[PDB]
Amino acid sequence: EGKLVIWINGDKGYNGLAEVGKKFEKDTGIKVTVEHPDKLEEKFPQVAATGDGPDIIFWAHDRFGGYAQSGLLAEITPAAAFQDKLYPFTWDAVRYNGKLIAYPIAVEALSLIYNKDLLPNPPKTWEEIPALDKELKAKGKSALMFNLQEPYFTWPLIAADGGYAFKYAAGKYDIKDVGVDNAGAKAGLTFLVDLIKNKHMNADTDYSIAEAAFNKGETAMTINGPWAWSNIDTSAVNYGVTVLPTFKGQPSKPFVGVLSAGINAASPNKELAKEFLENYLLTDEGLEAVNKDKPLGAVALKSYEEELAKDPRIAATMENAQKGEIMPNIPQMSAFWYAVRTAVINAASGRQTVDAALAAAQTNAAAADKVAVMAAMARAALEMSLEEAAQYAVELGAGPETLKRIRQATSVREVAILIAISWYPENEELAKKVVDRVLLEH
Repeated sequence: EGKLVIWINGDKGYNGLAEVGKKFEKDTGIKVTVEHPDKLEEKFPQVAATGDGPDIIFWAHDRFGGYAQSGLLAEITPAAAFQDKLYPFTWDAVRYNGKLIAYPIAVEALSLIYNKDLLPNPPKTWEEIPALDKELKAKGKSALMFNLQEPYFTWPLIAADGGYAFKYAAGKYDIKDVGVDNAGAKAGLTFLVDLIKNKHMNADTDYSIAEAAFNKGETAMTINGPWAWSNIDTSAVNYGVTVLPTFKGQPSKPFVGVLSAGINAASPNKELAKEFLENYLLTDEGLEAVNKDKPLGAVALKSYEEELAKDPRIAATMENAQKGEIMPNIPQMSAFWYAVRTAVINAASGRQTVDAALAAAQTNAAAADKVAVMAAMARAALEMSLEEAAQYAVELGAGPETLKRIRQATSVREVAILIAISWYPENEELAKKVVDRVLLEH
């Protein structure tokens, strides 16, 4: 009750943070203890409400939505002048249900990485890349390889011309306003698919393949974040990082990850934690102390960010971050990530058109909650026998009509579909797709 316990992941500068805490206690008499236990993101919701939980937790802002939803984080109330010390968009990442629930610390986003020896002038448009790839193919190399399997990496292009996950307005997300289906998203994914059809990229390329190719000097560009820089530092590739190419004259919009510090709603040192975070850590001195231990990348503090941005790599990370889309912190993002992923993997390989792929991912993401209910039911029911699944229908309060259909059903798959439709009779084919998805995974 007179100490601060701070949890931060092992891959961060926890020792520099501890040096901030020793400066703290030299000024204050309040001892500060920085720990870095494994799985702290999973441990915190289990220990927070009760004793032995940390006063301050550092993690990417997207988990803090879950913490705040369950009441584990204090609402923080920084004065106007302190808020104006950080970039305004970074405060939008630590907003949950109209209330601020963390301090922004660091900012992370994808950038365009390029081999200065192969390509001292990287293209500013995606439209340039086909001819550039044609030119470099005559020399035995390719223009651009990045991970096409994960929608995090392909979303910058897809979103460029107008796509988005959920609409953010007035500090809130509208879970029914999804931008996976609009004209801009379609145009970006169409351009990607065309890059593949013309053999400027391979639909099979994943993270390890892209990183191996770029780090061995086989391709002139990749798309990646600061977490990869160290592997390039050891690779003997003279590389730079810069703003991502534009598409139809609009910036690519990568997702933004904001390392944030929350205050445990059960901490008895909330005022001490506020004083440590505001008066000691979020200063040039404290952020530099953390940064010298392990680099923060781009930083939410304006004064310190403009000192860091003398490195063009950090300046690029921050520029892409300001042109991008804050990662929504809401649980419906789950349905986004699966759906969009399927979509682009199906469009890149020619199994669905882009129109059909994105139409499916749009209906899924707009119906995130119904999908979660149907998929949880399906996961349960598909492990039962036909008889047990029928009894399960009875225990779920199924009406007599669907009960009669269910006793006529010949397989547990059919029963799961009938249950899902008894709950959501207006989305038959979505129910079929969800049950078949769960079947595919087991």
